[PDB]
Amino acid sequence: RDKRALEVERTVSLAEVYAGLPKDNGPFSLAQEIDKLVSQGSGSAGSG
Amino acid sequence: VLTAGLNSQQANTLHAFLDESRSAALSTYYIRQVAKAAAAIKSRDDLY
Amino acid sequence: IYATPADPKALLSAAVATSQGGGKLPESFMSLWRFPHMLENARGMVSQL
Repeated sequence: RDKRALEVERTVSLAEVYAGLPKDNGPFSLAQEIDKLVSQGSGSAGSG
Repeated sequence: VLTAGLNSQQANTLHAFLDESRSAALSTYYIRQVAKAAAAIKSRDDLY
Repeated sequence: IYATPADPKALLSAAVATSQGGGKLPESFMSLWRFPHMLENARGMVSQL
């Protein structure tokens, strides 16, 4: 059953995911939300 | 009128708050005034 | 369109292996392992036998 599998790679930007969320999921700029969350004692960004 | 003016993120934050606050209050009331003696509920954990 | 003819010398050794008996001489797996490796495994397998 052992077969050589196709060995593949993929590079993922999370900034692309967050900026890419459907409007109802709260898309956001990752670097900017981080600065706000770090400067604030708490918070969140995006959803789900 | 005031909760109606909230950012949806704030609105969700509000609800999280109110819900945690309300169960503490209602759980307490229930145990002292509503619960039947037969259900030996002494604390919020027994209520669970 | 036209298949390359099977090499008759191999057809013969296959025909012989079948006529020699045994019968259950199954198609081997299109193996990823080279001979030296498989040889060591087969050897350990037989020494257990």
